[PDB]
Amino acid sequence: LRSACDTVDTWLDDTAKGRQNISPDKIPWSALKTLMAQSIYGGRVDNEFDQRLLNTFLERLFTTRSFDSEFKLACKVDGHKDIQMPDGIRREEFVQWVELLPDTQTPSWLGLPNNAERVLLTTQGVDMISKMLKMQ
Amino acid sequence: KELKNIHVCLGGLFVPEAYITATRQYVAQANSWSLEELCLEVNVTTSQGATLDACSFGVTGLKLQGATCNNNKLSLSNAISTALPLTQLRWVKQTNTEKKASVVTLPVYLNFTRADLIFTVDFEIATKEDPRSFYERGVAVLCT
Repeated sequence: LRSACDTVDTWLDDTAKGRQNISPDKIPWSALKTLMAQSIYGGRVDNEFDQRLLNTFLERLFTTRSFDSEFKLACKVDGHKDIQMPDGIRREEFVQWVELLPDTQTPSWLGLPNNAERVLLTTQGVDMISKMLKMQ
Repeated sequence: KELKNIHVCLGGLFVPEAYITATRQYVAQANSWSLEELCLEVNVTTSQGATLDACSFGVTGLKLQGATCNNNKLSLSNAISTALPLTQLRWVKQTNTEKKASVVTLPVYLNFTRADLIFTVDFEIATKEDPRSFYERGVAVLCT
């Protein structure tokens, strides 16, 4: 994450040469995506299908469309509702958006099927029973 | 010669990857081609015991994870594993015409741990299913 933050700052400063408002289409999306595809979060990947998955997220999230009003971070999490991109221009607006996220996270937030947590949740529930019983 | 006509459970084989290479080497030998010149076409049958072409091989026990196969057209599924009755692995001369904008390459792992890749299959998706959704949901094929 820190390396990705430095890369974002390095290339944004390179393009926006001391300016107040850089055009979204002038943001170096190719530089940011490739460096994260190959070096940052990419250097750990030793699997082509995991590499393709990493490329898929980077291609979806880092474009000029991310600055559109109706950008969609995730689609159809619960079948009907989905997560919208906040229309913020300042940091505090984004932090407010994060704090207003519901406590109803499902693996569909991650692009996974909602049944991915079924076995994992079931084991923990049995694990909680075993731990409670042991302390009795 | 009867080794070609017998259906094979890839999970049972000790080295399933070598069987994939052997079938690729078998077809290129008859047609005097190179192994790089053969691409793997996959056909899934409703029932086992179907007509086996000269350049085709029957494989049993493949399990589709996160999708269903219907008429060689994958659709996303909310089930965990879908059994593939009989998968025909057919080797054909490569024509390097790229993808088809509705084709997903699915990894075929040996078991549920997905620690060992055996080979890759190409399927055609159906409806408006985004191929990227197949990538994000971890759609794959298991040998056992």
